[PDB]
Amino acid sequence: GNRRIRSVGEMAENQFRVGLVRVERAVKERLSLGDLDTLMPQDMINAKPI
DNA sequence: TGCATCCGTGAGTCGAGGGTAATAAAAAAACATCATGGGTTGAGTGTGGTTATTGGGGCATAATCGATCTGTA
Repeated sequence: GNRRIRSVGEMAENQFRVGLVRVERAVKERLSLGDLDTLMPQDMINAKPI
């Protein structure tokens, strides 16, 4: 009753959360220092960490 | 003296894949350096050339058979 079964979906979602934390670490500065009008969301995100 | 605190320890052969990745700026000048290309050394490998021959065949100069008409009891 005190032990829990963690299956593949759970660790997959945990790793995805880590990837999104990595993304936010750069988006926090990208929004603060970047352009306000011509900035498209595509060019300011990075798919390598996830 | 009692307290927390830190520091080593803890098997053995074996196999199969075996490597993955958060990010970043451009100019200019200045200099170093290798890369190729063309030209002297030079270093070969290449190729004919005269002169030492030693078996072989040869012509001389000798030699040992093979066949028939004149001399002796």
